[PDB]
Amino acid sequence: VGSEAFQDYVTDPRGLISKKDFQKAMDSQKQFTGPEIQFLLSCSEADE
Amino acid sequence: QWDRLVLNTPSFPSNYWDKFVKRKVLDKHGDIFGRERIAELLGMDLAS
Repeated sequence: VGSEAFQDYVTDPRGLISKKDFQKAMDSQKQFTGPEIQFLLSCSEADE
Repeated sequence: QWDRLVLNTPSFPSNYWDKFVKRKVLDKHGDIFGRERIAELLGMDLAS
């Protein structure tokens, strides 16, 4: 999150990030596998 | 501050034994800070 590539994937003006954008950004960092990616998606707040 | 001129030049590692330092940097820090940013900084063409 502190890294700047994640800031690249962030695009909404009010902060925040779409779940799909989160998935592909955290996949591009290539540090988490698929299960951990889905687990982070689950642990996210996932506001409507 | 002066070394920034030579990063994006196509002939950076001349009079130096290896010529793949650009590719090693891209493979090392590319996936954290951004592969496209690495290409822009190092004067690299990803397809080429």
